[PDB]
Amino acid sequence: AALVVDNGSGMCKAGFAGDDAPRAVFPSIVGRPRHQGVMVGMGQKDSYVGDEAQSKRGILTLKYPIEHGIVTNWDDMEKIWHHTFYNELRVAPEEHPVLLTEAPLNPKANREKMTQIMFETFNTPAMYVAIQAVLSLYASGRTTGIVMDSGDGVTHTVPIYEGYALPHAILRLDLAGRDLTDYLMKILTERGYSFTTTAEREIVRDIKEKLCYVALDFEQEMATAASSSSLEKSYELPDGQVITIGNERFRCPEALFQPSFLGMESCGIHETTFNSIMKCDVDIRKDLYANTVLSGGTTMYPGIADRMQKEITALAPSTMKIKIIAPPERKYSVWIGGSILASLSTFQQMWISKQEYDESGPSIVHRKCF
Amino acid sequence: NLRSLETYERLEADKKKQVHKKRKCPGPIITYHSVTVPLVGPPARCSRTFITFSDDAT
Amino acid sequence: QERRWKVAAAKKLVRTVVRHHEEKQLREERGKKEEQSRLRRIAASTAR
Repeated sequence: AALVVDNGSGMCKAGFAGDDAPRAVFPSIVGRPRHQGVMVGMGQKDSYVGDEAQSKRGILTLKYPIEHGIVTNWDDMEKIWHHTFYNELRVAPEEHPVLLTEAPLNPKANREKMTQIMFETFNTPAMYVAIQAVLSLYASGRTTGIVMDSGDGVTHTVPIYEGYALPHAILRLDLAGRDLTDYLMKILTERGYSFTTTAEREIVRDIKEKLCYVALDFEQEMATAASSSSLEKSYELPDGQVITIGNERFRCPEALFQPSFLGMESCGIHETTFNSIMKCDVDIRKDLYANTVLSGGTTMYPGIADRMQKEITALAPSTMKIKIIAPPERKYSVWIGGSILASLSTFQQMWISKQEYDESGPSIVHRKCF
Repeated sequence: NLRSLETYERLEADKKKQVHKKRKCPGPIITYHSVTVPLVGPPARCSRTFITFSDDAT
Repeated sequence: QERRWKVAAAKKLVRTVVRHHEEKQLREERGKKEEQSRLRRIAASTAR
């Protein structure tokens, strides 16, 4: 079975093609000891990856090799791939093809480096690169539409026509779950709850993922929160202290629609999607409006689909049919799409073989992957 | 309820989309196509032929 | 006659060179568009 590896800015998902869910999901982080001298002598590993690094966050320095969807540390990315294959999947990469995902607008040099690493370091028999948004569209049984992908580090809107992403209309927004977590930390500090440590940052992330939601009408929700405490929810901290959260539940995710909350002059996700659709040909805009698929972990907020529908209906012409598609398992849409793609019998001829790499070099990836 | 009722009443749309498909089985295909096109400098018309190949190999 | 022939031959050769370079440039541009269309075709087949 071919291996599918989703290279996400916050979480890495890996599994076997044909499965309905990834087998391993762990943070894409590499940890190194803060004080080498004392701890090297006692046989301690030089670096920790994924869950092991997260569990030792009190003594390790954590670094992300992927920033805003772009690989910035190739050594750490190689270490993450090694950890995935030998610790998470426990398989020999030389015996199984590997399908890798890439962010939109991925530099050609990065694709060549990925191909070189996969063929020379892991001796993989075959490999394929697929666009995350394209896989997200594939996971929903659609081939023409626009995918709004918002992960941990970056948000992209990608219009796709018959499986082909339109590069001239792809828009990038440097706003995602991490910025929302920092904003929640700031507003909780403004309410009186101080979170300063990385452990407290992860507590704030858990609070965001468990209690935040998107309001249909921000002004009406603010008036309701100012007039009644019915929207306040309690969260029990690990030390037993119970904190009360009020309007922060919906003010934090509102930053996705109004980046001005963070001081950013960029357009919201709805305006970004509308602008991306407006950059496409008029004949395909009708298909794009009717096939807007939400993907990514940052799109898991309850009510986001209704708000997106309302905003697009208010922005799009009244004669256009608007339909927002929000799959329940949209956080795994990329991996599911990759598993579907790698499970097709016709796709077995699309794999880049080691012979083709040896004959054409790393540039074959640009003539085989789209 | 309409979607529920359509479990019985959606006789039209589903059958039309399942029967009048615009695609066929995988593999190489050569499409001969001939349509009426209007002449340029019923209206004046001429016939024109297009030949379409599924893949670059064929 | 030799002068007329040399002038005409020079014009012939230079216009052939100019057309040769025009053809090469247009062939490169058409190749780029062909590569784009090829990638689009592969995407369409996968979508099908």
